[PDB]
Amino acid sequence: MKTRKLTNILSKLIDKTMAGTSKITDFTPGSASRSLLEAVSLEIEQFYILTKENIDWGIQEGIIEAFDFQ
Amino acid sequence: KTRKLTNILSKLIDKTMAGTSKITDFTPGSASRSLLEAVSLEIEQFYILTKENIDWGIQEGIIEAFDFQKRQSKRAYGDVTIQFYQPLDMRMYIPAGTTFTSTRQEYPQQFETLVDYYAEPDSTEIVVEVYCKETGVAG
Amino acid sequence: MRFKKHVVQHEETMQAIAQRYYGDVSYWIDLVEHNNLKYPYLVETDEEKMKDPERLASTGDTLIIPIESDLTDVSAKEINSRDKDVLVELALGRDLNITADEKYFNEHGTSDNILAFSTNGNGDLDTVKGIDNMKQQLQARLLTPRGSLMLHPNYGSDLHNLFGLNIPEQATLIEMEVLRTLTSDNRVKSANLIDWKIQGNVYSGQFSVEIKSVEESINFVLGQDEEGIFALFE
Amino acid sequence: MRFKKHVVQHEETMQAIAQRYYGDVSYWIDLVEHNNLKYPYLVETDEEKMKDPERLASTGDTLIIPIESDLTDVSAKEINSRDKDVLVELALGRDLNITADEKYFNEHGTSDNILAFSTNGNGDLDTVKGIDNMKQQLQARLLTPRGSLMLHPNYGSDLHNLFGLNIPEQATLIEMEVLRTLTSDNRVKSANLIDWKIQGNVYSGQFSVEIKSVEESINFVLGQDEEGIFALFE
Amino acid sequence: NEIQDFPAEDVQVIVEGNEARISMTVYPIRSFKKISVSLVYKQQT
Amino acid sequence: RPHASIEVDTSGIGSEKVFCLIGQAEGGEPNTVYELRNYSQAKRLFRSGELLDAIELAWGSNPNYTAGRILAMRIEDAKPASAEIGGLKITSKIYGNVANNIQVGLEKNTLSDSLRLRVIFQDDRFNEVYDNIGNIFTIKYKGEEANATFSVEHDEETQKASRLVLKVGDQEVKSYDLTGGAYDYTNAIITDINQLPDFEAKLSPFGDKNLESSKLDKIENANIKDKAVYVKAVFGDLEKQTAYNGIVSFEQLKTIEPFELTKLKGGTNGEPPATWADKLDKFAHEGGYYIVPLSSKQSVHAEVASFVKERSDAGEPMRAIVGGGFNESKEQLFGRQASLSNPRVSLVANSGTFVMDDGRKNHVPAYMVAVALGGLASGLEIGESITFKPLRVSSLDQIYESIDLDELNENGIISIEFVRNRTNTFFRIVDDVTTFNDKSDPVKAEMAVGEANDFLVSELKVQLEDQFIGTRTINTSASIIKDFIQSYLGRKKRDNEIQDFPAEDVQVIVEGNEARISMTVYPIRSFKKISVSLVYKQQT
Amino acid sequence: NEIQDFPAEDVQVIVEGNEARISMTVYPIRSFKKISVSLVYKQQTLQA
Amino acid sequence: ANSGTFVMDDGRKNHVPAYMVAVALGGLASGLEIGESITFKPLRVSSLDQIYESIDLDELNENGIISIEFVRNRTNTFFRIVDDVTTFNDKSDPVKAE
Amino acid sequence: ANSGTFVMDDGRKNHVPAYMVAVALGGLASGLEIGESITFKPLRVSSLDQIYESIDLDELNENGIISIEFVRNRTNTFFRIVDDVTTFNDKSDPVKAE
Repeated sequence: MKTRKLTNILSKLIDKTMAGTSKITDFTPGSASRSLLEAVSLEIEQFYILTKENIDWGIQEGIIEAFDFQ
Repeated sequence: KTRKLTNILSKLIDKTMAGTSKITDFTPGSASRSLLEAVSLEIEQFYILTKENIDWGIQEGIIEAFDFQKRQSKRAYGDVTIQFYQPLDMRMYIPAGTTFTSTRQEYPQQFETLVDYYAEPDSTEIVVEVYCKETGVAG
Repeated sequence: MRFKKHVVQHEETMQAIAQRYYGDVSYWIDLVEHNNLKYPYLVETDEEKMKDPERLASTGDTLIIPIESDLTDVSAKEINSRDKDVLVELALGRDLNITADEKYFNEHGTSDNILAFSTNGNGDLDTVKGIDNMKQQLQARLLTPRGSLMLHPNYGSDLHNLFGLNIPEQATLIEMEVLRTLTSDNRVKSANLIDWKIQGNVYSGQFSVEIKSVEESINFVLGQDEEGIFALFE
Repeated sequence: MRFKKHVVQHEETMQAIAQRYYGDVSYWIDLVEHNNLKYPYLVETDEEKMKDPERLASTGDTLIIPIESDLTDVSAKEINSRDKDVLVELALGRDLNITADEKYFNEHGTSDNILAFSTNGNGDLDTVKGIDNMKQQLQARLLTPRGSLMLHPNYGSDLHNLFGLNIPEQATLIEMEVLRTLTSDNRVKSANLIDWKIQGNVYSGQFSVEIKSVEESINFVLGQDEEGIFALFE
Repeated sequence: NEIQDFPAEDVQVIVEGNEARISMTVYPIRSFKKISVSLVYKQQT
Repeated sequence: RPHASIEVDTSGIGSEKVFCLIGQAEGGEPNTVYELRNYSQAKRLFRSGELLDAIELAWGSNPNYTAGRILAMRIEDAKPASAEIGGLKITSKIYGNVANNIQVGLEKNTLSDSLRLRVIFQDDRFNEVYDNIGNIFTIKYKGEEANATFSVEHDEETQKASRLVLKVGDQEVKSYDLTGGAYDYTNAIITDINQLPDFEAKLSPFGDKNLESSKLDKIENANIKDKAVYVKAVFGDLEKQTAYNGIVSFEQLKTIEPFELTKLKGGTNGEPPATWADKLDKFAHEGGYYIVPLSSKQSVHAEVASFVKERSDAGEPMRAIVGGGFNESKEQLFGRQASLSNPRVSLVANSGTFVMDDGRKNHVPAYMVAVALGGLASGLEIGESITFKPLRVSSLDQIYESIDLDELNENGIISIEFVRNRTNTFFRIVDDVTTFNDKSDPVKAEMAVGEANDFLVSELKVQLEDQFIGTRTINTSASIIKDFIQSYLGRKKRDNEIQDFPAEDVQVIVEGNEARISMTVYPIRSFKKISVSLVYKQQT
Repeated sequence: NEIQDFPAEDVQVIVEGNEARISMTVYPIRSFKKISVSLVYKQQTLQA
Repeated sequence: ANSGTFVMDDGRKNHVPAYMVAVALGGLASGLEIGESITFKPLRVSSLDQIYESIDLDELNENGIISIEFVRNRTNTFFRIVDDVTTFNDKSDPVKAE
Repeated sequence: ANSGTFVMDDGRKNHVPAYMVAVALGGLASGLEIGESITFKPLRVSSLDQIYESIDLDELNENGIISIEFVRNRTNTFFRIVDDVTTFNDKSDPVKAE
């Protein structure tokens, strides 16, 4: 986990979308494309955050398990 | 601890509605709902992948640093030699799954190849790798 | 919560407003108390209102009538035609246009990779609304094989297997499957056969679909005001 | 116990399999747990499976779906025509051919020492199956006098005593006795007269026998799977 | 279902010595290769 | 191949009687018709002015019969603001003096070694920065030779990048002639440069610009081994910077330079035209029926009257409603009615006040009321009358008496009478009379009656042209023509658009090309007197 | 609908030697390129 | 035209040429009733050496060539037979063509 | 008479002379049944170089020259053919004039 943030993910998605087609050029607030990509990137951000938290929890759990230090 | 498919889909739909009111159909068979469902399935699969990785790390991460290997169950595998009466008169093909066996009651274990093999015309004997169908020391 | 708001009309009185809304002139004192009005409640013009802008209201000023109003139980006859159009548009939902290029997926109905998204010409994703939306959804359901869509076993149709012999029996099977697929949509109040014929290879048929009426869609959308979702999870 | 076994199809997913069998994609994790699969569950080809043959499955590998399957309650429409032939053959039983040389015991129907075993031409005993078996058994019952067979008083027929006068009465007696003898067989769903005539000495008649249908025999044999006998003690 | 249909009256037979002259008409079997479906939308006010 | 097919029909779900407006506006292009459905669309298009207030009024004239698909136009011959700096040409989208306050200004960033643009327009709360102008890719070197340099130069005949060369010491590793080949874009160039054993042309971290290969700027003799040198192409990259977001367009006549945050100039609203004939022509074939000019000028009124007569002569019937002045005496109204004396023109006498949704108690002249009346008429069904309909006007500059109203109606002038304590509004429309004062003639005098006739004739003409013209002439054609006409006339009856029609009178005759038809109709009317007599009786 | 109409009676056939003579009449197909329609308004009175 | 792979009952993932597929198509045709078509019938082929596009299939059928098109998530198999065309390319003649 | 631009499905704007428009009329007429006419039929053209007026169309038609008009009165505009008149001049002969 590299701890990405929402703005970079959305910017990358919008940049690739523009690069694949010159027809789509309306990414203003309230647009359908921007909302969809925003939701996807938000979910990716939450996945990354929870993965970091779960890895921290896993490190504590493996320390407890390896030595049987209850 | 982790989100799930229904929760991810619901949050995606809520965020989409909040971003814009231009879309309001979220019924089954809708392109937009299908796309969000696919993204949700991928995220759930990544969540399961992270769960597997952390469950492995909990019981193997620390001890592995001290040069201690946990013995995994494996299928017995090895090389076998196949000899021909003469150099091959055409390209022979041995498909994956081709079974090898032994003519004894002591070893009823069955071995099979897991990959395709080709013997060139010029060859006269070719070696292939076979894998025991059963995990354990029986192979 | 919602309340009615009244614009002061020319030479109106509080008693008339009370009679008009509460059905009795006795509530005029309550109307004064709630709006915090001084004795000349409805002045002739804004010059008088300058004397006490806080406690007086002139013509064209908006009063508040604290009666619990609700958008349901409203006579559809009052609703404007544009308002009815917008209401049925909301009822039948807005979705991204995928059934563009009708000719292409009409030439290859049974195959996959047949339809795709499109742009509206203004650099935004294309969208189909109201009747266009219903057309898109009905076409997509009919075209989708049943059980192929993930997370939705029953969505689709069995027409891909009904490429049988040229007899009335297969015609009836096709008709029954089409009626099942159309009835599967909640918005389709009913569907029924119109006419069919067989020309050897080619089968031809036509159907009639009655979507929910304007009244029902209006009632549904105005009921949805209580929740504020204004969205479709059918 | 029996379970369904699924062959991995091209570019299949576990979610699709779960939807297909369990009717819901949620069981995919149970399917993984039961089959003991690592994260790339369905690899593209065997080169990836070489990396971890134990924990990965490629295309053409067989998965196990622990759903209690049962061969009864299966739609006969799926069953292949050869499978139906074999099932009715099992239902109607296999027996050693004794009614060979039809002419000889047709020339001496009432006497004993009329039929005998025969060889199949491959140095093994001859065998009659399905319809041939039913023919053999019905001929043998009709030809056997009632009460002559040991351990079976009621097996046989009374035709040896019905060599009476040339009137309709004896014709009716013969017909009734023949219908009784045919009804005595459990496999014969019904029998009925078609036509008869009298030519002085010689009587002639013909009957119609409806054996149990393919559906009933299929249901009987697939039910017998639960016991595993696959044999007939009627 | 091995044919579509046949008119029974068209079947003729003529017998003369050795020959037997026969004639008949049949509508032959086919399996569908295009299936078309049109829809009509209607509403009530 | 074999395949399934699917068709859908929608013709059964459903004239529209479109409404038009021409007037002054603070935004939008000149001499350009637009179709409007929402108020946010008109606010984006028309920034302000009377025209936007008229659109609002029209969509809020009546509670129950607001119009739709309003067609609007700007009469101001405005121009957009522009400016010049260095080799650049700056031009704004907005027409008028509003574009003058758009602020534009180029800067440089020392950390990125890249130009920067910042455009601010405080009226719309616009503030954006386009950092990293140019800086398309970085050239980097991983070898250990004496030196490593590159060079890109223009072709002066076309200002295109002639070559793109990588060198180790003095000789070349590989040169990409960008004027030829398939390396039209920078990404084709970088994808092959990165494959070299000891060279890299990494696209810049500041997004994937992906600019044309020929538009690269002129840079030669720069150390790759010491620096990650930037090839920039500032002008071609400004297309990527202003691809989608930006009020102001840019062009290059030369070299670009930074400059101060300077406001635009040259933005002009322009004087209004004296004659609207050239403006009016644009509505020749737009399909509109009711048009109202936003002007009190009698010359405009005569121009519109001529325009609607010409369009009615061309098979496109139109009608106009006019007004002007504040508190115009009855003499002026009679003079205006005598000057026009047109059936297809209606005069409005009263002027008053309207409560906008924004809260403005807008006191307006009489043509704004004529806009409102037009919007209400267009909202009504074909052949329904605007008689006694509510108007929702807040107040009026006069309250005419029962004699004054009778004089105005006898002179063919529309008027509004104060009325107390009615359920909807305190005002109603007395009559739908036209300027033509021949009350004996019901078609010319009454707006409703002639609108019914005109829509009936237009719809019959359009359907007969669409259906049968160009088709085949067979035996069933005549019967089919009669059945289609009968169905049409029964549809019209069902919609209450006519009173009744005798079916047997419909005749059809077909001979070669011609198709001679004849029919009878009882036309629609709306009541204008209602009488009720009572009789009293008793029992002893 | 390639032709409009034809009277079957006119189909007459003369056969003589190697020559066959046939007469017929056919009404050619035609396409509409003009429509003239007249409309007349009339009063009506309704009672009860 | 297409050649691919079949999962034998013995477990062999036999990659075979195209005439083995023609054997399979013949066995399926012979299995069908008299005058029933092999159009859109499932084949149960594991995989194929090519995945022809909607234009390539239209070219092959217009040239009187049988072809198999990949198809996703159908109840029986992931493949079906597009058409029962013969080498004789006179599509107007239904006896010779079909 | 008319020449205009045809927007190819490939995305090229084919601004073409009038004989390509004649090719389009011929391809339209070849699909139409015997006895029919291209009169009032759509042409599926994006734009035309000239928008002929009523006087111009009437003059072209009387001179026996085919022209196309742009219908803007409808809610959705399209181009339609006005007639299928031949270059032969005497209208008294309907067979040769059509």
